[PDB]
Amino acid sequence: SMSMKATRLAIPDVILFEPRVFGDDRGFFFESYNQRAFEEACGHPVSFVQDNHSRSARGVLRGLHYQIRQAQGKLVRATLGEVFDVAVDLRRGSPTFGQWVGERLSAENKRQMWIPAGFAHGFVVLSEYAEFLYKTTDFWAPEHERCIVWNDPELKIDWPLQDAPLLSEKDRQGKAFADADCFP
Amino acid sequence: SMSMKATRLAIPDVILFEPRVFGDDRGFFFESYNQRAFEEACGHPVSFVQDNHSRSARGVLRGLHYQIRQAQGKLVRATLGEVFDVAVDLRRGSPTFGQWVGERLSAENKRQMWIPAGFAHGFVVLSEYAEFLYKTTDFWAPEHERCIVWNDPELKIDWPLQDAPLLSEKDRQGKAFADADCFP
Ligand SMILES: Cc1cn([C@H]2C[C@H](O)[C@@H](COP(=O)(O)OP(=O)(O)O[C@H]3O[C@@H](C)C(=O)[C@@H](O)[C@H]3O)O2)c(=O)[nH]c1=O
Ligand SMILES: Cc1cn([C@H]2C[C@H](O)[C@@H](COP(=O)(O)OP(=O)(O)O[C@H]3O[C@@H](C)C(=O)[C@@H](O)[C@H]3O)O2)c(=O)[nH]c1=O
Repeated sequence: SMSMKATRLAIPDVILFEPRVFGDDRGFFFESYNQRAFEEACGHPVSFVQDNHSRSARGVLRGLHYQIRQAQGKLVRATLGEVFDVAVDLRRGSPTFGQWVGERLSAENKRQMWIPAGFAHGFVVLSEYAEFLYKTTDFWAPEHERCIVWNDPELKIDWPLQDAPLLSEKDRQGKAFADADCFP
Repeated sequence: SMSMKATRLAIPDVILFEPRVFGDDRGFFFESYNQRAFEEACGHPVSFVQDNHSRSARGVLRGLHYQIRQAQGKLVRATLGEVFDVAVDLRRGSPTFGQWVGERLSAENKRQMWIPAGFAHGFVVLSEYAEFLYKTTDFWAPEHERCIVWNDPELKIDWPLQDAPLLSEKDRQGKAFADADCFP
């Protein structure tokens, strides 16, 4: 009896989870998600309808993404390698509007971040490759997808990069925070 | 055009899924699960409440597992390495009671097996290591867990294994199919 750990971040609706891992002669086992435990920690019901999996090379940066309608809460983790994962509060009425939190998530540390609807999300790959898995509370709606550019000068996100990031065209063309659609 | 594929196996309630993978110069993206797409293929609504993650060395065999109350449907895949994954029908009244189907699931082939409640499940690891992920329709209930021994001589599972498998103590002590608690 050790157990799952949940820790609210500086933007308290963002939660850092750490599973309890059971090792034995075969390798290991852990629960990567448990609805009862998760809901207890969050303080409200959450339902996931899609799971996504990406593989990215060192220096790849994906984000900052959100859906302005059909907004998605995201529970994210790394199953290979290491990333720095960032959540940006885009709720206009929030006292932390325009602030961000970031944590290193890796296959080894098994940490996860819960990033509710109303946030933008992104990550950068620190390892040779990283595989990133996340669960979403609503479906992909490309018509509603929005992007804020990684290096926005108002957000001032400290990405641990040693070189220019490798971006998709969509992400390279992200809007400035000042011009971005935000949530109430 | 390409999209997710679903194929019913010889025991038709067991479904083999293969996601559509989008490659680009960052790596790839795929939806590992989509509730709409899944429910359409299966023909009935589903709710998953727990996700499990295990890591196992070559020759590790886990199974054959089921819960006789709080029975779990399982949607399983490999995110590292390769396994041979087996589903055994333990519904006494089923036309396929005592039959099994098996498929190789790997990180590279991205194949998944949907194994309904009423089945036993196991896998053997073919690669140096494998990481095996699965979603379950009900919670872990150790009081209700049962195991049938991997090499039961009535099931006659053709495990593509050269040498003796590495088993947990529990799995070494699995019951004979002839003596096992089964579902109606
Ligand atoms: C996001 C997504 C993409 N796709 C397809 C569209 C395209 O062909 C390919 C790649 O899409 P993208 O370039 O938009 O994928 P990507 O840049 O990996 O987008 C993701 O980034 C992380 C950080 C998030 O927060 C996610 O919500 C999502 O925005 O996958 C889906 O089929 N379903 C999905 O849910
Ligand atoms: C199955 C399970 C185990 N545990 C703990 C108990 C124990 O300390 C550790 C390892 O348990 P086991 O040895 O029973 O794990 P394992 O032998 O990997 O069991 C699994 O095998 C595959 C084939 C399946 O079908 C799964 O549903 C499950 O039965 O993990 C959980 O916390 N939650 C769970 O859901």
